[PDB]
Amino acid sequence: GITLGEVFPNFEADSTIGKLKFHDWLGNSWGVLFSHPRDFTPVSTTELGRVIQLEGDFKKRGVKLIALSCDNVADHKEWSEDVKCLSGVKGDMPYPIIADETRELAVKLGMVDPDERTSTGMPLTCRAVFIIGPDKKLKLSILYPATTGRNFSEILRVIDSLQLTAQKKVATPADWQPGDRCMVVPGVSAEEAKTLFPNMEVKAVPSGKGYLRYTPQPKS
Amino acid sequence: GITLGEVFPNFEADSTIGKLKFHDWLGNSWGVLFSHPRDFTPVSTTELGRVIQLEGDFKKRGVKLIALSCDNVADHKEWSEDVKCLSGVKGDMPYPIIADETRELAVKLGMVDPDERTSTGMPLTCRAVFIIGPDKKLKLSILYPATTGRNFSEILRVIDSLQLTAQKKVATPADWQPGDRCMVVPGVSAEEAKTLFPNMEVKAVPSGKGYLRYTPQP
Repeated sequence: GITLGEVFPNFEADSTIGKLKFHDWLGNSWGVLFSHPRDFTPVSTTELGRVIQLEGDFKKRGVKLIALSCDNVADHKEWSEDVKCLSGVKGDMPYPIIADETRELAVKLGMVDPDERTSTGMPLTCRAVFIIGPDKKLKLSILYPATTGRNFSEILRVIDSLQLTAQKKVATPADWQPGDRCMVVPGVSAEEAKTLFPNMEVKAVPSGKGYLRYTPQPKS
Repeated sequence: GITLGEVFPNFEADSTIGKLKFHDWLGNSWGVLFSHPRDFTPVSTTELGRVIQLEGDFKKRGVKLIALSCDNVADHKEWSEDVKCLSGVKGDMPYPIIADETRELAVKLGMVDPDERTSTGMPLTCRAVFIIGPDKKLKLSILYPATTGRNFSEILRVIDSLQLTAQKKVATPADWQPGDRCMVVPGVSAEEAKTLFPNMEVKAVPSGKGYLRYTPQP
C-alpha cells in the first residue's frame, strides 16, 4: 500500500498511448490516477463516462487524468468507444488507460478488490483514486469497492482544497465549497494574522482557547 | 495499511468511554471509525461538530460512529465541550473518541499525516475514514490530509450504496443518490433478470455486448 506523502512509484506500464514511465508521463503537474475492476462493465462505464464529461474541469485545474484496470490494451480501446458513447461527448479519449495485466500495480498500490475476481481466480482492482502533486507525492486517496460508484464532484472539491491549502496558510472545513470561508491553521500566530488575515474571526469556545479561526478564502 | 476485505484489527484502546476492545464494542453492527490530527484545532472541530449534526442519520442506518486521534482522553473530554458548542446540539457526546497515544493504530491503519507532527516530533493521524461491515471486514476507506476537511454527506451516500449492494445484485453508478436507477451486476443472467429485475433496461452500446443494464433501485 501507499500512505499519504509517499513518493508515488515511478512505474513503467503499457497503456492506450503505449508504454509510459509514470514520473515522465505526469511531469511537473497535479495528477489523478483512478482504477476500475474490469472493462466492459456497467458502473465502470458510467464512471469513465462521467470523467469525460468533467475533463475541462480537470484541465482548468492543471490536473492530468489516468485510468487503470487489469485488462489488456486491446480491450481498453474497444471499450473506450462504449465509454465515449455513454458520456455523450464526441472526440478522442481525453486520458490514457493503463493495462495492469500482471497485477503489479494492483498489489503495490493496495487496490485489489475484495470481492471481484476473474473466473480464473485472478485479482482485479477496486475503484481507487490517488491524487498526486507536482512533487510526485501522494496527497489524498480513496478506496471504494466494485459495488460502489464514485462521486467525481467530491474529487474536484478536494482538488480545490488541496491546490489552495498548498499555497495558503489555511485549511478547509467540513463540507467546504470553493469560495467559502476557510480556517486559519493553528500555526499562524495572532501577530502574523494581523497582517495575513486582517479580517479574521476568532470564535470564542468553552475551552477559552483561540484556535477556532475563520477567514475569507484567500485569492490564489 | 489495511486493504478492502481485510478483517479490521480487533484492537484494545483507551477512549472517552474507558478501555475498549474494538470487535466487542462494534458487535454485529456497521461501523465508521474516523480520525482527525489533533484536538483543539479548527477543521477537526467543524468535522466532529458536523458528525453530531448527523448522528441521527447514522443511527437510523445502523451505523456506530467512533472518532480517534493521538491525544489523550482528558484532552478529548475537554475539547468535546467545544465540539458540542460548534455543533449547536445540546447533550452528551453521541460517539466515543479513542486515544491512540502510542501511535500504534496510526501506524497499523496506514493513517499517519504527511505534514502534521507534534512540537516534540511525534506523528499524528490524517483525516481517515474506515467503514466496517457486520462481518468486521473493511468495506471502504478514505485518507484525506489535515488540510482538507471531509464531506460527511458522501460518507452517508456510500453507506447507502454499501448497504443496498450487500442485499441485492446491483451496483450503484457514478454519482448515484438513493432512489436513482442502479446497474445490474454482470454476473446476473438474462434468465435470472427476467425474474429478479422485471423492469431492467439494456442500453445498446457500439461493442454490442449487453452489460449496460439499468434497473429501478430494488
